[PDB]
Amino acid sequence: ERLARENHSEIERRRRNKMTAYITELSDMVPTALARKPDKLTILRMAVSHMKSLTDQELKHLILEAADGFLFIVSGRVVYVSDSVTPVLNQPQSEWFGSTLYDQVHPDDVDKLREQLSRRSFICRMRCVHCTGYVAIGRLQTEFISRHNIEGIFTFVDHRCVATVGYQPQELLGKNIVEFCHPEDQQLLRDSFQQVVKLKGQVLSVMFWMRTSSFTFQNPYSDEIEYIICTNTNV
Amino acid sequence: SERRKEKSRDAARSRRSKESEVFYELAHQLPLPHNVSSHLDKASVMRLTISYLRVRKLLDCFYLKALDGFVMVLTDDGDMVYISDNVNKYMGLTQFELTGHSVFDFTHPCDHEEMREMLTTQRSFFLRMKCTLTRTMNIKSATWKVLHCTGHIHCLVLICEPIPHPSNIESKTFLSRHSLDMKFSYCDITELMGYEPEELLGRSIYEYYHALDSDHLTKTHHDMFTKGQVTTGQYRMLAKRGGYVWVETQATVIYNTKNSQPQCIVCVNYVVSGIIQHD
DNA sequence: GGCTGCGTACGTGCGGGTCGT
DNA sequence: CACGACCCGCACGTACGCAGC
Repeated sequence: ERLARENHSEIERRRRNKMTAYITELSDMVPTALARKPDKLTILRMAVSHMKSLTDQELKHLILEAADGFLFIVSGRVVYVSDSVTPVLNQPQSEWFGSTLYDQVHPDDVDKLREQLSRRSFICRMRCVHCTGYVAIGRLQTEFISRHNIEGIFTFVDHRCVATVGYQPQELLGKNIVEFCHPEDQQLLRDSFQQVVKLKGQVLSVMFWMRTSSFTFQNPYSDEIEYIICTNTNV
Repeated sequence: SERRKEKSRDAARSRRSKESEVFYELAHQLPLPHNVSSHLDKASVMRLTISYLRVRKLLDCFYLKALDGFVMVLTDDGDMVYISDNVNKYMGLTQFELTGHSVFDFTHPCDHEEMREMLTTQRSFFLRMKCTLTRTMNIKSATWKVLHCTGHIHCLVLICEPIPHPSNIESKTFLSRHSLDMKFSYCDITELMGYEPEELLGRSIYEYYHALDSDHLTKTHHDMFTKGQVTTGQYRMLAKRGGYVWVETQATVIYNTKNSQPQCIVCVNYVVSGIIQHD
């Protein structure tokens, strides 16, 4: 019984005080700036007096500044487009106006748009894009990597390696990196890979002279390794 | 003392009279169709008045239509001071329920910090509202829902789209199914890519990923596990003989309804680009 | 110190609401 | 479609503190 009573007092306190915080927020939100803090009644009178001073296009603006996209009413012949298409893909009413949209998609991405015209949503490519509708709208989203094995054997590379040192992936893909190491410090990289496996998910920079920041990657859920990421670059 | 008491009672009565007066009168002054205006709480009146005030201060039907999801407007404090009408189709809640008070009040805890750091110019992030829709229902019997948000600031403005839960699915796109650590289980593929479900099946999808993106993919995967669903960026995924292809994916988590237990994974994988660089 | 208007609080009984079973 | 179960907005009365013919 007492419980319900003091919980009543507490909760009503919170409600009152939140109505007073609403009252202050509203008090400063409205223009009548005054010397200092009128009573709540007068504050309200001024609120409604102000509020007597009285939409879709603002919403349009909002969407534009929220997506960086545009609108288009189509058939594949188009019949209308948003002007805001210009700060997006340029080409305003040039390859649009009344043109078929097909003459604006990537020449390869036409039959997918064909298979999607028997709600409606899809993703398309356009001349320099996610799009939804029923008419629709469209909006927009020296060093090289190397993936290895637990014992150093490669798995993946980045092509600009050929710019860095001058080699081609396939004559490295599958081979071993310790086979590429100058006999001097073949052990060093070995030690390095003796460490990254133990250094759970943390970097390790070694000097083969080519720097490289090798570190292990464990499967995010099961947190067990399957490869070592080693960005190597020259110096 | 009793005269001051009776006159205190009566004068205070006058006070409350003009109070309720100015409240329902402020309700009449709203943009709301009176069918709902004077019908609601005065504290609510405070909320939405404040909101619409800072709304019209901070500034055909074609547009909002084709959109998916709804409109969200915040300030530095987080008073979500605008919500588009279309909200009803999602969440289950209505605009008027939630137009101009806290955003953390309706987003799952253990998620607010994202909001925090994202009130610190282009922003793409996933949020955790509370759907009450399954038709509309009541709160606390309602549950957590996810929303991909793309937006910019000025006083923040956001587009919040919903995801396609494979409990309600639906030549460009192919589906896939995997374990938790992502070893395949069920697939469709060759046409656009190369390999076969027979050839792959049990293989870490991180292997057939590009290293340049696998960072973003692991970030959106930690998302996946920590959150509910996801819609990634644009994968540069490998082919059997070819180089990379621009790929998009809307994946989901399968919770075995038997005590909602993390069981399986399913990805709805879109494809964008053709196989670049054959040799 | 008297007594007043005057205003903002805290406490609470009561009508109308909604959830569980 | 009920009934007490409760939770809640909104009255309501009364309290404490400011000012001042």
